[PDB]
Parts: sequence; structure tokens; C-alpha cells
Amino acid sequence: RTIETYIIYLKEDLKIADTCKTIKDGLLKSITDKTHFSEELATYFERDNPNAPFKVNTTDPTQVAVLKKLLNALENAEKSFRAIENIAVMVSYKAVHEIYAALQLINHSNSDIQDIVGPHIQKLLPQMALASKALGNFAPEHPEESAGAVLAGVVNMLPSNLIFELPHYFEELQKLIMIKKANETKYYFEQLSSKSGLLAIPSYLSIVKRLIAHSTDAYLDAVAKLEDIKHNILPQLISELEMVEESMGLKPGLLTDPALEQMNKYYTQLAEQVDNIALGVLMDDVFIQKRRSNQESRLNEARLSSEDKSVLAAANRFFDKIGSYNSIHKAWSKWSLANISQSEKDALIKEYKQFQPHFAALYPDIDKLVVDALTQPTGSNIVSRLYSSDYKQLWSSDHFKQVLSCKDSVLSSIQQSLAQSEFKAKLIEKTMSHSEETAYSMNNKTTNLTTRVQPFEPLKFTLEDDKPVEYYHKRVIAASNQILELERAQKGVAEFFNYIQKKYPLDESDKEFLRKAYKTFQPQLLALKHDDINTRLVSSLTSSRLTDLVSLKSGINDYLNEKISDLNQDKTTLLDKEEEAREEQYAKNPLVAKGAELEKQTLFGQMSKLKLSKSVDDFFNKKFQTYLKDNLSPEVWKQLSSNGETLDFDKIPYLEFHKDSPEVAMYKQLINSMHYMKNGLEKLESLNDYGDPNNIYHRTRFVMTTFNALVMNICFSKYYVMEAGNNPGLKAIVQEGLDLLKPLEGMPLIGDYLKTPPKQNIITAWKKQQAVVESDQQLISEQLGKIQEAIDNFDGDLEVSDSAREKIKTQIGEFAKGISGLSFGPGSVKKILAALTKLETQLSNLDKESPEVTLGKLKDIHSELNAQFRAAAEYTEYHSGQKFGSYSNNISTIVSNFCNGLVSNLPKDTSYLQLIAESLYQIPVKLNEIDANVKAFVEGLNGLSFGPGSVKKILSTAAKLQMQLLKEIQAEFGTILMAAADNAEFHLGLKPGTYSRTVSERFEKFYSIDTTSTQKRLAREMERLESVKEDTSAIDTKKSIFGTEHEQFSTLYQPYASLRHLHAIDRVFEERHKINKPSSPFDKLRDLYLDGDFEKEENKEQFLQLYAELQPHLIKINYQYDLAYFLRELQTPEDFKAATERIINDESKLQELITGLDDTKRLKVKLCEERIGYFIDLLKKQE
Amino acid sequence: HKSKYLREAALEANLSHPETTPTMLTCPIDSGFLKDPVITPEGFVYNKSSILKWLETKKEDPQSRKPLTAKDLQPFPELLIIVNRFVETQTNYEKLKNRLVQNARVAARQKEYTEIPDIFLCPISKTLIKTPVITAQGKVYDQEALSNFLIATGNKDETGKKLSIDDVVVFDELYQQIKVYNFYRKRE
Amino acid sequence: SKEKFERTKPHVNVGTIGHVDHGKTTLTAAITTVLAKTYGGAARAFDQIDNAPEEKARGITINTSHVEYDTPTRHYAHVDCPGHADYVKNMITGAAQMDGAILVVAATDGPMPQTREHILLGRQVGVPYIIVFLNKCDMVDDEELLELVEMEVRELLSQYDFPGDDTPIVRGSALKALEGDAEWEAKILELAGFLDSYIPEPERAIDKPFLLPIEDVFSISGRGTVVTGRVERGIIKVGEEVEIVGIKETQKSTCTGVEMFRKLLDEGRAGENVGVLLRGIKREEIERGQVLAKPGTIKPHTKFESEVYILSKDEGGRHTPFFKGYRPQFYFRTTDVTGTIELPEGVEMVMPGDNIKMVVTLIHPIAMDDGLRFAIREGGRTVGAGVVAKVLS
RNA sequence: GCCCGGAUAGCUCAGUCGGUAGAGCAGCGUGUCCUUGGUUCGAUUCCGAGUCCGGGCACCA
Ligand SMILES: Nc1nc2c(ncn2[C@@H]2O[C@H](COP(=O)(O)OP(=O)(O)OP(=O)(O)O)[C@@H](O)[C@H]2O)c(=O)[nH]1
Ligand SMILES: [Mg+2]
Repeated sequence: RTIETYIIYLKEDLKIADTCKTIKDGLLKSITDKTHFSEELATYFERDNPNAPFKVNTTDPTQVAVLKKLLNALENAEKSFRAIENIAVMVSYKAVHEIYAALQLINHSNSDIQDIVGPHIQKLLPQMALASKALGNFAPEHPEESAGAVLAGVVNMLPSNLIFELPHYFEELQKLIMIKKANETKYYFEQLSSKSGLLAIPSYLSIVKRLIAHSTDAYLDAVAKLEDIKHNILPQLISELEMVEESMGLKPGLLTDPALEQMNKYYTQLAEQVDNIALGVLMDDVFIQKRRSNQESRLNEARLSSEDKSVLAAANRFFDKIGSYNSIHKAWSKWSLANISQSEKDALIKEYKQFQPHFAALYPDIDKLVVDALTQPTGSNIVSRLYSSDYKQLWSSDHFKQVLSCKDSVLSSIQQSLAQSEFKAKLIEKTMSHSEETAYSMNNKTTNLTTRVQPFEPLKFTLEDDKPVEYYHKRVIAASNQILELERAQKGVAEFFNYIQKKYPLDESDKEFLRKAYKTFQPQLLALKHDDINTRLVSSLTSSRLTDLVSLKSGINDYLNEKISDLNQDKTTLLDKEEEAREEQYAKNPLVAKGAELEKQTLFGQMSKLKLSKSVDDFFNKKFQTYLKDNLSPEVWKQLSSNGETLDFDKIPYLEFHKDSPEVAMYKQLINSMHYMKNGLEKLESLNDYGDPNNIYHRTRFVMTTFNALVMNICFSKYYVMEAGNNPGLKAIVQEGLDLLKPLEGMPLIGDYLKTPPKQNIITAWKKQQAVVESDQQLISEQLGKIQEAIDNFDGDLEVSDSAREKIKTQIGEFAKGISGLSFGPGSVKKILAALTKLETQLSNLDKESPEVTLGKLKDIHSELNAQFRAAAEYTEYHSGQKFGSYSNNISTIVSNFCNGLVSNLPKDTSYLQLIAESLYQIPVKLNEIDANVKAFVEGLNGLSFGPGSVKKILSTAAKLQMQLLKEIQAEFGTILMAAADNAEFHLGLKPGTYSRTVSERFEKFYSIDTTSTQKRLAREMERLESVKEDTSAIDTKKSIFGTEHEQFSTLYQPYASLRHLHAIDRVFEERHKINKPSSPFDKLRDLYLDGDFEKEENKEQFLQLYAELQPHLIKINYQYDLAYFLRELQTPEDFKAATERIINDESKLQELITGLDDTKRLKVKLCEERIGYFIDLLKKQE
Repeated sequence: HKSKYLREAALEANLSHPETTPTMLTCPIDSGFLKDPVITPEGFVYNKSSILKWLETKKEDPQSRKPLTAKDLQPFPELLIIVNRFVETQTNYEKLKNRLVQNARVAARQKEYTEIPDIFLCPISKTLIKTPVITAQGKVYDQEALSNFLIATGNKDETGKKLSIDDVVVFDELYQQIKVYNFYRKRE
Repeated sequence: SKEKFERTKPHVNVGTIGHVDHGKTTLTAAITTVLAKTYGGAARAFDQIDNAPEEKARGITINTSHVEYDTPTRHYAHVDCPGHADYVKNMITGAAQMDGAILVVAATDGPMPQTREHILLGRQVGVPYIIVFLNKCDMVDDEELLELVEMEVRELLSQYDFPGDDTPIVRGSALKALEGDAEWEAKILELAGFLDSYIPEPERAIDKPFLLPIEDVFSISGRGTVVTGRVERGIIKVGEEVEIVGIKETQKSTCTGVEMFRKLLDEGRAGENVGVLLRGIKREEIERGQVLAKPGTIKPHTKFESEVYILSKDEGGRHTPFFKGYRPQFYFRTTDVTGTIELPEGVEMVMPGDNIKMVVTLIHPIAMDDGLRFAIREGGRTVGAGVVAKVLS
């Protein structure tokens, strides 16, 4: 029974298998886009068959490997969940924790993978958390183990900036082209410098400030500033963008081509303006050289890191030496690495110092074990080191076995890092090719020469006796970049002479190719004594003997060969000296554990280091409760604080919420949300603080469940905080708490995490839930499948791409989902199936008719089907007891969207305030910016009611203002705002005056005798007190739940209930209706329980009607008395009996609810009396 | 004075190391080799492409400061005839330099040498070169092993040629090659 | 054998437990040699305890070793147990023959995983009293560290219902005492005094039907087969009939001689570590875990309902839940049997640290009774500790 | 008691870089590979434990 409930909860509510399939398909389609990501990364995910798992080799990049593992985890989770739906607890647990293992892989990944994966993987985090919580109900009950927030209805809240920001910024600066240029610059600075959340380029603020300053402005200084912009700032920004798109893995030029075009326009218009006031190409010669030099530096670092084999060799030696101990040797060492000989320890330390980062990243605890075993002196005792219990557990184990079990993982990590470096090098190579293509295209597809370029001087060799590692590294990279320059020069001369040989076996026609080839090796030709030849070639190539330059080809080739050989020799020598310096620096430093430092940085360690719980507690204790005391009236504050100045912290997690006023209950809920938020943040920080130097931190997949549960609780409490924050008097402090939690939006594994209600008949809802449990619809599904297969089988002249096939299949799925919730009348299903058959016949004959006839026929089909679906939806609405015009409009919208898709892929008081602000702004401007001021005024005063009566007054005042276009209109607007403010204040428990004076101040600030306004507000308050005195909600609810016979029915019903628990015993049961006739839903339910014959459907329907009557009151006592999940569990008559008993046993809580309503009226009358006292005091004092 | 200028430029180039390009042989205005020099009535070396820019700011001699016009400052190729031979001598000197380094580079990577390579051995000391110094004609000695030898036999050497310390300067490329050789042998 | 083992003093079964390489064997040798210096004694050497070629090669104790000594008012049979995590089972068997344990904790190390594991397992097999011996105190001169070890061991003992605040702790050095340093022989004598005083003489069951868990079986050449163990209850006499009950079908046999540390005994009493000769049984027809019982007084069972606490990850237990069909190993007094587990209604997965009322059915019938504690080990670690709530079948 | 090695269809077996079990016989195989756990994105495969089977050591109340 419970397992069936769990299965249905997975299949229907969470829809975990469908979510996993959608996430996997979206991630795979995005990473194989070929328009957002490059082909190198895309080809790693090409599969022979879609049923085979991706294979993670040792030769694929780290990010490709982690993406493959994540995709495989998603596929296996979907497979397991689908297998569960095809029929359990163990399989669901395993699938959930496989997803959690993938999440842990993401946690330990870098920023690039995290941002690639986060948008897709954020869709199932709440689903995973709810699945884990449902699984937890199969474990033994553990009260107080969690004690977190009560997740009432979280199932309801189940849910390109980088490429556009720089173009938008440079468009804004293009727009910035006496006093006019004095506020526009400040406006742009405020608009752009305030923007954040995408500054992965860790300098962007410097660039934006520098461009603003330089665009604010003899001509030599201006030219110097222009050249500095063109050569120092803009190339640096372009290079940083290229590094972003290289680490990302995107296609060459994805987010650097639009930005480049934008800044090209910006710099060209700057140059034009400067020329007008008194060169500018952005790719003249040296921008290209600097871009290429940065690209080559990155490429050479990548190639050096890829070709390095010292770390892998050291790891191999370490694991070979560890594996050289047989059983006898290990027994002699007592299976501890600390008991081996000192020379062996020195060798192991030398090996481990070179690959410690990988080992510590994968195994942060075995790293500590190794470091302590190898480096701690043997004289020292274990007890004096103060090890923790689990560290001692790791210490007592076979050290050799533990270290050897990490061999495959560590070696795979090292080889995958090398493969990642090589893959990045390939990415950079394609980046340079694409940059060359774009630079060629941007100017004219033509290149220009100049006989003034400095010659190519090979770097001088200098072998410093002893310098830090970075010094030799810089020299090595300089040598490698020079090698690459010479290599390009030799390729250029080869192509130059090949084209010369093949074009004329110097007054030629195709001089562009010769120019582009000679510009590659001009410095090298200039290095030799060939200035005359170069100056003769440049002019003869830009304006016009080639038979003589062919002579000095072997000389140039041998010079390039000799210089590249020398640079290769020197790079090898400096690499050897780098190895020596690295060995010396490793020898100097001691061996120190690195596991905790890496664990502190993953994703949750970074969040934990923010210590947001401390700030949340500070706000909760120092700023929140003091504001509550200051602004809440003493009557409502006495409920929250027994002492008068501090909250009742001994009872913060309130659990009743039904014995209080709506304002008191809302305040208690807000306090509960703040408390849960603080506790969750502090628990997440404690579980991710790694500051114990005598402890080990094991990397496992089974901690992610706790992290996800804590994140879910935090986000649910924050949801309720913003929900309670949409009140006029509570916006400030709630916004302050939101600003405190601001550094939680942006983290990939939390994100928004949440969303950030029809009324149908009770019998209809119960039948729908029963149908959901037990799961024309088959007919329409088959018809849609036939349509889809007819579209897919279209092999006519009108070729249809597979993308259009996917689009039509998705549209068919959406249409099936939309129509699965419709009931069709007699003959309506025949009409809709005939229309669908005609549609599929037309689709099978798309190429058999002209496009005009095809579009006309499909439009007619769309119209007919939409009309039939409106008729069916209206019939369903009438038969389901819903409200007309709600479901039919949605059905028509779905049908219209589906038809538009197929035709495309086949070849409010807020408005009142807005108009008030617009009229008030247009009044003086027509009798003597506007949109921004109106928007600010509306935003600052969002959340007012205006009532049904003041709407007419506002309309009349606006009409009078229009007719007249002095302070009477202003006074009327002010008093209407004040009345709305009093309404808002009395709705809360606020002290009189506060929000009203705040809104009055805002209104008068936006604007740029009081006795009557004060008297009017006093009359408003007096009539409010009278209306509150006239309220009888408590009596009404009491009578509705049980009439004026509850006591009598109880008295004559207790003996019957006692007798219920022999032949003539039923006789009185027959006569009980002659003396105990019910008149109230609760007494009717009591009689229904006394009947006890729940097999019949008549009293089942009667119970459904009674529960429909009693639900609006039962929902306040408990959240489980809903109309979706409570009815879903009513399947057997025993379930009906159990539900009847459950509702029966809450009579004391209905009494508590009605007493709470009475106390609500009692508090309200005191609020009005205090208010009127305050206004009469203000009126008498003001004179 | 036209002949005396080239006479003393020739002696200055001859006595000095050919790799030390004289600062007067190159035009001081542009610091470039003589390819288009001009003359003055007294006789000085400049460049036409540089003299046209210089005379615009100051219509006088760059060095003697006498008021001079562009008409008199005519191209003087008589100073070119020496320059070429000098530079080719320089080139010929460099024609050994690279080779004297290139083999050295190979010598820097050879293993298990039976004896110290000849290019690494000082002929006047028969020992490993600590700091190499290169003669004006293309031979390499050790700095101290040449200084002490010269002061022992009175600034004479080999065939009694007038050679002194100031006329022979350190060989930097060979010095770095010696450093590489020492670093590689020290690895054992 | 030769002597007759005259009965003069109360006999107590003690043993040494603790983490690997903490000095249990050295402590046993030191106790024997010091009691031989001060009294009659036998003065066993270290090489006479860990004498097996496997133990000599590995350097560790692998199987339990049995010695005896005599204080002025008591006679002790001492079981030296292995401390390596791989031979825990052997320890358990030795821990089944202990009326008391000396928890040897090295002062240079403090309590370790096997200290806690041995405490829990000895509690499960019925060790009711523990005396801590702070060994290697000659290598630690600090006094704060000694008190830190003392408080840690006391809290560990109280964690498993032992009276940690009352447990005696002896700060000695078994290596020095074996060497002959009188200052440390005084500490060993204090330990012997604590053994005499702190551990009470148990109330033996000499009237109940005879019961003997089997710990070891020997094939004495020319005589037959011998089963050794501590008589749980009753008296076994020469010529009486016994039955073997346990893993296989129950067999019948006669007792034709009882010994005790290679000395002829007329009758083995309850609580005494004896050895019994069985007539006409091959060594391959008997295993450790079976039971010598009076004919027709013990019925082996396969299915029992039990209350089990599942250890947390911090206690050396599981770190993941287990589901239905989990097949761990159940350790009763000298027996270990594989069993399947059925969870109570509404429970599907058991988290570490949980308390469960589970129904366990074993693959072989074993002699067990209501209220018999047991351990649950799987994959080389102790995963739970339970008590047989009732016997189903 | 401590090692070592096997267990894959009804029978004989191949499956080793960890990616959904196949060759013959027998009459087109839900054979998750003895079972149970662990590690892993993923286990017939790697690690551990246990159940049978075998053949090497041990001890000897
Ligand atoms: N310094 C010092 N060393 C000791 C002391 N007691 C034992 N040792 C040494 O610790 C080592 C442990 O050997 P055992 O006494 O046999 O340890 P164990 O308790 O039997 O542990 P297992 O052999 O694994 O069962 C021996 O080699 C002794 O030399 C002591 O009191 N002081
Ligand atoms: Mg021992």
C-alpha cells in the first residue's frame, strides 16, 4: 500500500523519470549544439547507438569526462525510475544516490563545468530532495532527528547574458557620442558599473572605468589615449573574452565576434569624431600582434602542460614502490607507512610531493594519512597528536592497501588533466585560425604592407645560476612563442614560393595572396641584410623583378631552420633547468596535508566560508525584533513577546497557527521562516567547515542528501519570507533579509530552486484523483501518434529536417498533455477524430498540393479543431462544476499554439497608481524622465488596495484634473492615499501613523487644510470601529460547522457511539433518525460514521459532500486536509472509515479555531480603540 | 679633411673589436649603417634622410653648429667604400661567431667526453675555459689566462703580435655555452 | 595427562583484549613471570605464547592462547586474544570464555578502533567486567596525557554500559616488568590485586542441564578427539552421554575423560575452561560453534525475533542503509552463522544508528535462548549489536 | 585456525580497459553470472564478507 503510494508519487507528482529524461536531452542537445559549443567538445559525445552509455577513457579531457559521467548518471537514473514506473524502494534509493554522486562530481568541478551544467541540473534538485524525503518515510521514525520546516505544499512550487552584455555596453558607449555630456556619462556609469554576476573576467571594472574616463574627453595626448585604448585595454578585454570561451569550450568566436563588431563600431566612430575635432582601424597591425601573442602564450602553456610527464612518472613510481611490499614486508612494517625505513620514506616523500594535488583532490583523507605517516617523527606518540576518532579509524587500517586502492583514480585524473591541456591547446589553435579569418574578413579581405616593421631578433640566451621556477618558465614560454613565430614564417615562405612556382613557371593580378604570404615572414627576411629587397618588394606589390627573389629562398629556409633548432635546443635546456629548480623548491618545502584546503573550495565550502548564518542571526536578533517592537502595536506584540522587548525564543518554532489572528499567525510564520533559514544556513556552514587540523574529511556521495535537504528547507523558508514581504508595512525589513541572502542566488547547486488553483466539484476531484491512482484518451493519443508518424514518414520533395521532426513531436506531446484533461460530449469525439484524420491526410499530402492550398486547408483544420475543442472544454467545465471561461480559454490557447508551431516548423491597483502618476506628471508639463519617475513612484508604493469606493473618487478627481487642464486635487489624492494607508496599517498589527506618514512623505516628495483631512481620517476610523463591532465571523463559522444542536446531538450521540462498540440492537439504529436528525455537517458526519456501511457508493458520495463542506475550516487546523492528496488516498471503504475517524477526532481543534476567531475580533476592537485614541490625540494637539 | 675623416675612422675600426660597431661610422642622427651619407665643407658624416629632418628644426651643422644649408649637404658616397669592407669583415667575423657557437651548442650536449672539447680548451692555458674572451681575429682564450700571459711576456702573444686586454672583449655566447656545459656535467 | 588438578582456589576466566600491538601478549607473559617470581607460578615466555609459524612470521597473535596462573586466593585461566582487525572472529571466540577482561590500552596511543570494537564485542558475548591496563607507561612521562587517556577510556567504557567511573586503571609497563624492573613489577602486582578484588567470583550454574560451547577441536593421536571450552552450566563427568548440537545434525557421543590445562579432571564444572574427550568421532565431524549438551535438553533454532541496534559510522558500523534480503553474519557465544533479515511492517531501509525489531532466520539451526545477546558483523566490520527478543522456530 | 583457487543456461565453457551475457549440445533463453554488501557515472568483471567445492599449511586437552 505504502509502496504503491510512493510509486504513484514518483510517477505523477514528482515525475522524476520524465524530469531526468528532459534534463539529459536538454544537456546533450546544448553540448552538441555546434552553434554554441565547438566541434571538438561535440565529437566526444557522438554515439553509434543512443542506447549505449558514454565511455570515459583516460584520454578525454577532465570536463568531457565529468560531462560524460553526469550524462550517464542521468540516463541510469531515468532507466531505474522508468523501471519503477513499469511495475522498488532499493532501486529508487540507488537511482537517487547516483544522481547525488553526479551532483558531488559537479560540486568538486570548476566554474566552467558548473555554469555549463547548472541551468539544466537545477530542475531536479527539488525533485531529488522530495524523493529523498519520501524515501525517508521507509526508515524507522526518528523524532527530532531533523525537526526542520514542515513542507506543506512544496510539490506546487516544483519548477546568454555574457554574449549580450558587452555588445550592449559598447552600444551604450556608441550612444555616448557643453552640459549635455555631464549627466549621460554618470547615467551610463550607474547603469553598467552596477551590473555584476558575469564578471568572470577578473578586471572588467577597470576596463569600464577606463573607457568611461577616456570617452568623457594638443592632439598628441588624444592620439596617445586612443592608441592606449586600441592597444592596451581593448586587446586585453578581447583576450580575456577568448580565455572565457576557451575554458568554457564554446565555438571559436561565439561571444567575441559580436563584441568585436560592437567595439569596432565604437572605435571607428571615436576616430571619426576625433578627426572631425582636429589610424583608427582596431586591427591596424599591432592589435593583431598582441591578440596573437596572448593566444600563443596560452597555447604554449597548454602544450607544455600537456607534454609534461614528470607528474605521471612520479605517481607511477610512488604506486610501484607502495606495491612492492608483499605480505611479509607489510607485516614487518605492521601495515603502517610510518614503520618503513627512513630512506624509503624520503623516496616516497620525493615522489608524493609532485602529484599531491591530484591525490588530495580525489582523496583528502588518504592524503593526510600519507603526509602524517611519511613526515611525523617515529619518536612522537600518537596520543600527543590528538587525533580524532575517524582519523584513528583511517590510521589503524592497512596503509598500503588504502594507498594502493587510489592508484587507478589518481592515474586517470593525471592523464585526464594532460588530455584536458591538449584539448585546450586544440581549442586555442582553432581560436587563432578563426581570429585570423575574422581579421582578414573585417578589413577588406585585403592586407597591407609597410616598410618600417622592426626586424625579428631571436631572444638572447641567459642561464641564471639560481632563480625561482617562474623565471625559467617565463623564459621557456618566450622561447616557445618565438618558435611559433618562426614556424609561421617558414610556413608563409613555403606557401609564397609554392604559389610563385604554380602561378608563373612584379606586375601581376593576384598580388593579394603574395602580400598575405609575405607579411608572415617579412621580419625574418628583414633580419638578413635584405632591406633593399624588402623595400623593393613592398612598393612593387602595393603598386605593380620576381625572377631574382627566387634565388634567396634556400638562404631564408636554412636561416629559419637554424633559428628554430637553436630555440628548440634552448627551450629544452631551460626546461631542464626548470626541472632542477622545481626539484630544489620541492626539497625546501615540507610535506603538508592539502585535503582540507581543497575541500574548503568546492561549491558548498565557498558558500560556508561566507558565514551567512551569523549575519542572518544578527538581523534576526538585533534588527528584526527591534523593528517588530517599534512598529507593531503593543496588543499584537504581547502575543509574540512575553517579556516585552525580546521574542519568546523558548517557543520560536510555532506549530498551531490556528488560535491566532491572521496578522499574528503571519508574524509567527515569518519568525518561523527566519529561524529555519538561520538554522539551515548554520548547519550547512558547519557541515562544510573543514577547520579541524586533527580530523579527516572523507569525500563521499552520501553527504549530498543532507546538503540538498538543507538547501530545500532554506529556500522554502525564503519563499515564505518573500510571500509575507508583499505587504505594505513589511517591505523594508524583508527586503533587508533578502539582501542578506543575496549571495545564494548564483551558486549552481542552489539557484532560485523554487517557483519564486482551480475550484471544481468534490466528486469530480475525487474521481480525478482515483483515475490518477489507477494510471477517448487512448483514441486521441493514437490519432496524435498517427499524425506524428505520418509527418515523420514524409519523404516527398518537401524535405523535412530532423529538427522539424523533433519540433512536431514536442508539439504533439504538448497537445496530448493538453487534451488528456478533457471530456468530450456525444459525437464530439467523432468530429475531432475526423478533423485529426483530415489533418493527417493533409500532412501526408503536403507535397501533393500547392503551398497556398496547403496553408488554407491547414488553417481550416485549425479553426474547426479549435471550435470543437472550445465546445468540448465548455462541456467539461459544466460537467465538472468549474467556472465558465477558464478552462476553455486555456484549451483554445493550447490548440492555437500547437497549430502555430506546426505551421512554423513545416516548410489592478498598480495600473491605477501608474495612471495617477502619469496624470500628476502631465498636469504641470502641459501648463509650464517622466516614465522613469512614474515607474519609481509606482514601485515605491506597490501593494495598496484603494477599495471599491475610492476608485470612483480617484476617477472623478482625474476627470476634474483633465477638465481643469489648485491644491484641492492634490489634497484629494493625498487623503485617498492616507485612507489606503490606514486600511493597510489596520490589516497588519502596525502602530497607527507609521506607514501612513511614510506614504504621505513619499507622495509629497513626488508632488514637487490639514484639519479637514485629519477630521476625515478620524471619521474613517470611527466608522471602521463600528464596522468591526458589527462583525460576526466567529458566530457564522460556528453555525456553519455545527448549528444550534451540537450539544444536544453530542448528548444523544455518545450512547449510540458507546453501543456501536444483539438482534434488537439495530432496531434503535433504525429509530435514531426519528430522535437525532442531524442539521449540521459535523453531526451529519457523526451519523455517517455511526452507519458504518461504507461499501455503498451513496454514503461515499455523502462523505465527499460533507468533507467538501468542512474542508475550508479543516485546512486551517492541518495542511493534510487538502483536495488533492487527501482524496487521492480515499480508495477503499476502510480508507473512508479512517478519514471519517480522523476528521471526527479534530472537534477540539474546531473549537480552538472558533475561539481563535473570537479572540481575533477581541484583538481587532482593541486595535481600533487604540487607533481612534491616537487620531483624537493628534487632532486635539494640532490646533 | 675628407681623407683624414676616413683615415681615422679606419684606424678606430681596426684597433677596436669588429663586433663593437663604432658610433661615428653609423650616422648619429638615426643610428643606422652608412647607406646614404652627406658631407659638410669641413667634413662630417650624417645621412640625407636624417639631415633633411635635422635642418628643418635647425639650419646648421648637427655637430659643428655652423650655419649650413641643404644645398651644400650633398650625398657623399666616398665614406661608403670603406664601410662595406668593414661590415663584410664584421660579417666575416660573424661568419665565424655563429659557427664558433653552433658546434659549441652540440659540444654542450655530448656525453662521456674522453677529453674536454677543443673549443672548450684554452690554447694558452690547456685548461677548461672559465670565462671566454675572443680576439679581434677570431680566437678564444680565458680572461685571466690571457691577462697573466700578456703581463708575463709584455702584451705579446703567439707570434709577437701587438694584442692587449682592452682590444679583446668577453665572448658572451660562448660564456653561456660554457655555463650550459658546466650545468650538464654537474648533473652527474 | 599426569597430574590430577587438585581443586583448592576459586577459578576465574580472564582474558586480554585491546587494539593491535598494544601489549596483550607481553602483559600475559609479564603477569605469569611476576606471579612466578612472587608465588609458585609457571613463568611462560613470550615465544611460548606466539609460537605458531604464522604468528612468528607475521609477528601478531592470530589465534587465542590459553595460560594459567595462581594468586594467593584465586586461580586464573587467561585468554590472550588477537588484536588485528582481520582476526576479530578469533577474539570473539576467546571473548566468549572470559569472566573478565583486561582492556590493554597503550598510553602512547590511547583508545583505538579495536579498543571500542573489543569493548562492544565483549559486551555482546558476555564480558561483565573490564580492568583497563595503561600499558607502555614507561614510554610516556607526561601526566596530562595519562589523565587524558584515562578519561577517554572511561567515557568509552560508559558508552557501552560499563562503569567507567569505577573501572580500575593500572599505569604499568609489561615490557619492563618482563625485563625485571621492580617498580613496574609492583604495578603488575597491583593489576593482579585488582583482578583479585574488583572482579567478583561469578555465581556458577552447577545444577542446570549441562552446556558447553565448543571453541576448539583437537585430534589427540592414539586417544581420539577433544573439544575445549568453558562449561556454560552444569557438570560433565566421565562416562556420561552428550550430544553435539548446531550447524549439522545433532550427534550422540560419550565423555571418556575431562582435562584442564593438561591435567586430569574427574568432572568439569560450570565456568571452567576444560577439554573433553569424545569416543568415536572424527575431527571433521565437529567444528567450532557447535554445542555439547545433555541429551534431549537443547533444540537448535533458525528463526528468532530480535531487538537490534545498528551502529553508526562513527562507531565503526555501516555508513549506508541496508534493505530486505541483507545477509550479514551473526555471532553468538562461539558460533557465527549467516542469516537473512526481515524488517518490521512499514520499514524498507534501516539507517545507521537506528533501533529495529527484526526477524532473523539463519541458514543453520543453532542452540540459542531468549535474552541471548549477539553481534552482527559484515564485510570485516561490526555493523550491529542485538538481543534475541524471542525464539520463533 | 591461516592461505590459495574455483562457482556464468539443463551440461561443457569463453567472456578481463569496468560500458545492457554469448558459442556448442539439450529443448526462439526476464539465465542481473553462488549469495550479500562496498567502491564507482556505471560491476559477471574491482574490493570485502559469507555458502559450497577442492589442496597446502598450521596447531594437539
Ligand atoms: N616500550 C614498551 N613496549 C612494549 C610494552 N609492552 C609491549 N611492548 C612492545 O610492543 C610490541 C607488541 O607486541 P605484543 O605484546 O605481542 O602485542 P599484542 O597485544 O599481543 O598485539 P598482537 O600481537 O597483534 O595481538 C612488542 O614487540 C613489545 O616489544 C611496554 O610496556 N613498553
Ligand atoms: Mg598478541
